[PDB]
Amino acid sequence: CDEPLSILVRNNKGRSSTYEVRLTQTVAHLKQQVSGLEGVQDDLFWLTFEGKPLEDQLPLGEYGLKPLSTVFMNLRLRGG
Amino acid sequence: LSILVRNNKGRSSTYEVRLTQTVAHLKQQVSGLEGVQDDLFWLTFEGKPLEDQLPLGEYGLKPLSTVFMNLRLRGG
Amino acid sequence: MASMRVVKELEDLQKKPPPYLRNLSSDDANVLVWHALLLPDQPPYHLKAFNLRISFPPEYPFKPPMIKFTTKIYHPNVDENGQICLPIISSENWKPSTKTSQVLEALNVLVNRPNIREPKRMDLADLLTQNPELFRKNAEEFTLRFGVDRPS
Amino acid sequence: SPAMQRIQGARVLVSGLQGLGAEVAKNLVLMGVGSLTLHDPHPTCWSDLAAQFLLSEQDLERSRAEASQELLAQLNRAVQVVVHTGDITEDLLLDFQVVVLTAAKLEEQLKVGTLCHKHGVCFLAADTRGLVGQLFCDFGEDFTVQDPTEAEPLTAAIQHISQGSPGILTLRKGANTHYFRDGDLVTFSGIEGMVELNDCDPRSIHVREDGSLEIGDTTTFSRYLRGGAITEVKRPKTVRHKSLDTALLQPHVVAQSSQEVHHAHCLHQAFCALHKFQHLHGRPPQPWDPVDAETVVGLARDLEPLKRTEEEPLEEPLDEALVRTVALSSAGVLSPMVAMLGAVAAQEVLKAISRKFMPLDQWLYFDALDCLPEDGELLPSPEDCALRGSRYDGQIAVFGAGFQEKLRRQHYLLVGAGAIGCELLKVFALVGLGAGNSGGLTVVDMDHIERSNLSRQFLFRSQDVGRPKAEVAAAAARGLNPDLQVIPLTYPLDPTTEHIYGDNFFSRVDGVAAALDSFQARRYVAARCTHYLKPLLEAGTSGTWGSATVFMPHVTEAYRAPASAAASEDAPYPVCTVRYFPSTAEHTLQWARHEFEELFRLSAETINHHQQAHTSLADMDEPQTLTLLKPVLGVLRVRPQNWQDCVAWALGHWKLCFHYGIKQLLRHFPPNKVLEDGTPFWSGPKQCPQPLEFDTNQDTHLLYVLAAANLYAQMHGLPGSQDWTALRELLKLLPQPDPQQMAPIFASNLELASASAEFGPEQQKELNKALEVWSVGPPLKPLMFEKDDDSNFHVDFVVAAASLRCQNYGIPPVNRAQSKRIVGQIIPAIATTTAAVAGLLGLELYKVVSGPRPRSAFRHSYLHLAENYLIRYMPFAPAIQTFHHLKWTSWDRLKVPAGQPERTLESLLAHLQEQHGLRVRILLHGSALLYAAGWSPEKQAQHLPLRVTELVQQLTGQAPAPGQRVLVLELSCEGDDEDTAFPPLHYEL
Ligand SMILES: *OP(=O)(O)OC[C@H]1O[C@@H](n2cnc3c(N)ncnc32)[C@H](O)[C@@H]1O
Repeated sequence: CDEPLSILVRNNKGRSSTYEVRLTQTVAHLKQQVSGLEGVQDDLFWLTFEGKPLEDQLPLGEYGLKPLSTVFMNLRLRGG
Repeated sequence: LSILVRNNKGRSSTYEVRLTQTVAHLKQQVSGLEGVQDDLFWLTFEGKPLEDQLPLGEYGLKPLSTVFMNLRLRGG
Repeated sequence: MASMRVVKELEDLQKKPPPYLRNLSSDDANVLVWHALLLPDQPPYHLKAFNLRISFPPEYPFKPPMIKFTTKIYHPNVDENGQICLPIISSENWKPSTKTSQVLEALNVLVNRPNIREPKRMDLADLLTQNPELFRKNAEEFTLRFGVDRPS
Repeated sequence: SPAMQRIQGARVLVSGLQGLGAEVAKNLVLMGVGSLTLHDPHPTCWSDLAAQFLLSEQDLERSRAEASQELLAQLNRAVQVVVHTGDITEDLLLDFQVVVLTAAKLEEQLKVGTLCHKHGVCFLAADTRGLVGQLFCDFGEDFTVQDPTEAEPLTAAIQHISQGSPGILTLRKGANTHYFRDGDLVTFSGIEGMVELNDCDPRSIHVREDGSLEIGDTTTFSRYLRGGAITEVKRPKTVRHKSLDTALLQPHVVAQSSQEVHHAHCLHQAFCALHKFQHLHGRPPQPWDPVDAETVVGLARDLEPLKRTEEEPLEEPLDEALVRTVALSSAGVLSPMVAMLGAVAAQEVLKAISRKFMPLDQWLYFDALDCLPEDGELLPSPEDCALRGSRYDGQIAVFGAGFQEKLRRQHYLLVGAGAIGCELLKVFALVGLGAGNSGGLTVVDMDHIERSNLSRQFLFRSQDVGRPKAEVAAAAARGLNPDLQVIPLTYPLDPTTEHIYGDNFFSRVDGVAAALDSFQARRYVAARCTHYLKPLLEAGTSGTWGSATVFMPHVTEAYRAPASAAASEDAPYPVCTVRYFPSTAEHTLQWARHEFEELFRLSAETINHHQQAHTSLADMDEPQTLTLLKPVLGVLRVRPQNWQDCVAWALGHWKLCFHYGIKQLLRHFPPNKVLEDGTPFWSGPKQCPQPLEFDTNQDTHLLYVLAAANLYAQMHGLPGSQDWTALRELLKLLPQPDPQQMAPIFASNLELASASAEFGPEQQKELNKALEVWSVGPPLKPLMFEKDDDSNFHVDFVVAAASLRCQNYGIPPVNRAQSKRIVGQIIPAIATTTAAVAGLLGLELYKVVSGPRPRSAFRHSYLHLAENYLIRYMPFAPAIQTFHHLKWTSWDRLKVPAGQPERTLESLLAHLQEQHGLRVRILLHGSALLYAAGWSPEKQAQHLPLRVTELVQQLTGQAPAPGQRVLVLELSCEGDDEDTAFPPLHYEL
């Protein structure tokens, strides 16, 4: 898998931004990239794909990400 | 009859405060024996607000109770 | 818990104490407060020493430690009560990665080179900018009248 | 605001006011729908009391609509709830805007759906059959939404638009650089200067590399003076929905994956089979009856294959097991599932009414069959599920009487009684959690009910304001279920109250449900539950977001709080970075709040008490406060009695606090003439302060003036009322009162450069005697600041001050969302998402009560109603950490017995090193160090012989009270790192 793919990450405010990640990169790398881009601490949110959350230590290639695949970002909620 | 008092300044134990008199009159003695004004920090008795003109002895202070306080306001 | 990290940091720091810090110790009753002696290496502050207290909030390192100058120090960046405004300590720049050694280094730098941009005492900055010599006189007088016994 | 104007004028129709219809109607009434119309002429039975909270036992053999109308009307007095006892006709459906058919027959669904789609009326058809739901919404052929996303329009700061003809514009570097897109409309709200570009038509933009932003033709307009705020305009989207009789054949289901779509198709087939069975045999299938399940699955087998996607080949058949399981447990209606589906349906109704958010794309199926016993367990029998006239008949028809007894033996805990707490209390009361002589309940909450709370609350009435929240919630819960025993507690679950909620208290509880509003509270409650090994149910909502999680000990991963947010909750933001460098309007409002606190609160306790107690102006920072308080109003050599309704007492403060000071700092420290490091490089970073002209046409500056005047009149008892239409002429009659007091406001009394305390003892004595004179007067009680009173414009004062200061500093003004982001009328909760998370928590409670279940049975839920987003995923396994021989999880702990005689510290260390094979480098109880390997040998020889309890008593100064079962102290080891965390050591006494 020499060719990196471009995926879309959905912000909580309905906005999608194109990223550039490798399937060998762990979810920690993508989480740090989106944390830096969106200005949110990487421990305040978690990102999911196809209805199931993504673990930090596993590589993105385990979850079967296709090019132009939307990965949702879910915040941790405070009010109640 | 004793009341356990702990302060964030350092080591603290039972003070001269007695439940017979309101803490408003005890403000002078606690300020004299602490050296720091009560205006800096607000006392939180077991998660309950406290006021200078509010006698706390009628709110059910069990013997050998506890008192807590935290740093308040901005430093600057 | 913050206390584990604080004890580890203090134990590591005692092995190779910074040259400007000595007799740095914490009471076993509450290991979240540090007492240390600051030794500036730039006149007029080099005549005496300075004692400061480092207080770690319970949620360290996600909240910066609180630093207060227990002794009376004449400085534009230090209020009378002793609180200091370090760039690292401020929440807009604090990061959990920065250990307390960097904070102490920045404090020493700020003591040697004051942050004239944003002082906690405006009149001191005005006096320093308009007449540095009078500031030198007053600072020397204050550090002689209140300076703690400086060791060697 | 415009959306809420349509809701109050809308009219909806709810049919079949069973458990689901009652939930939908309650959510609609709480949200504020202007006029409902309940329609259900059937009498109340026993089978619907397990899910409907408006019908009691005494309401049997009575029409459900009429019985529910009383409680629904008393729920909110602004909603005109009426009951329609006739029959549904075309002229009736013409009037309403939305109709909802909850648990209505397929014939009625098709008839009403065709009639409503013919007349352009939004239609919803929700239905719950046991543990599987169904929602269908059809909003006409041409329905246009106006706010497609739950997000504010984008805002950015512009700095340079000099380049013209392609309309190149530059803006500050950040996320807003890439936030904007190409195919979007952008509207300039309005800035000082460039009247050509203000209030113009929206202009599409083009994003170019290196920050270039193409606006278009702007050279012919005015010259660019100063940058300002730029906002976005949302593009309305038109959505088309197929009619129900057409959408049955091609179900366009909402799902997150292909597997979920196939599951929803199978559920749709099962529901169609159930409807056909009820059409044939005239009765719903019997509870857990094998013959009726076989009949339903046979109907599904011969059901027309065209019900699925005709063009897509039937690669796999429908699940026989899924259809059979749905048929078996389809004879009951449950409170949690009703709550969840009614929340979703009411959200869809609000979407249709207010034309906000993206409407659900036709079908949505919710599967919650995991709450049934595992495949290896004993499923309920038909005789077990036999109805016996109890209020829980609908729940027994799904689970059985033994599960009801298991539910009622439980003794639970509910930390917090807010919105989610009240909804969970309703779910517990209806379900029957501890509604017996062996069980019970506990509600832990400290706060008191206020007006701003009960606006969208369920259990709180108008006359309950000021009473304890826990007590009122307990009374309401006892009212819902008479058998339920609720024990309200006022002491918060806080580390200062670990003596009340100790081992003796936590021994009785069987579980904990947390409905808290902060991350620190959640972290503490999760820590307590982990310490005592109790199941924990945690929920949290924000807007239309929502989560619902269960943390079973040794099963699912322990709670991991976002420590960054927990720390940021209590934020001592430094004033050192807000006095001169306001980055955003948040800094401006923070500074405004800080100055309000400094001037209106701290002055009361220092004007008299501080001077009369001790100290003076020499040994305290008093002179600055006295200088800012004494001459701002005016001495007049007499007692101050002037009314605040005057120009001088407000415009003088406005000019002093916002013009004189900034002018003084500009003339003292010019941005281009700062003497820093000899030669300045970046003096005046990104901001050049400049006071604005006194433009009386702008009414924003008068808002702050009137707010300050009214606040002073309220706090000092000065007369004042709503003279908005009477005092304007007087206010504008004195446009220039500044020169009349030039000398007092110039510099103290006599100063040129102020030298070094040039005022001297002569002025200090005058200041002291002025303070002594002013110290005589009526007492000023230190009344706490109340943000609930919006009528007196408290938050308006802060907002106006922030807006004027940010305009002074060239910062974009505060918007409505920015204002609501802070304690100035913080964002309230929404009834729909609260009910949804409470229903998911009840579904999890079913499994928690059911007993030993694997991790695969439990599910964590996360939903977003504004975009039809919902996920239910099994939680992660415990994170196993390793260190040599020792391996542990987040629940594991070390227990070491102290023995009949208390072991010494050396004995404890030897026992640890032998039993677990680890060498203790640091061992501390709480924040008191007990042993360190780096200690000098004399100190170790001093500490080791002492007993551990004796050592703790010597150090902390307090002996342990009787009942201290365990001393919990943490430890470290040699050769590890700071990443590892050893399990807490429970030193058993
Ligand atoms: O509706 P809501 O989201 O505001 O509910 C939160 C409720 O939780 C109470 N609360 C908050 N924190 C605690 C603690 N530590 N202990 C007990 N109750 C607590 C609030 O009263 C609030 O209503």
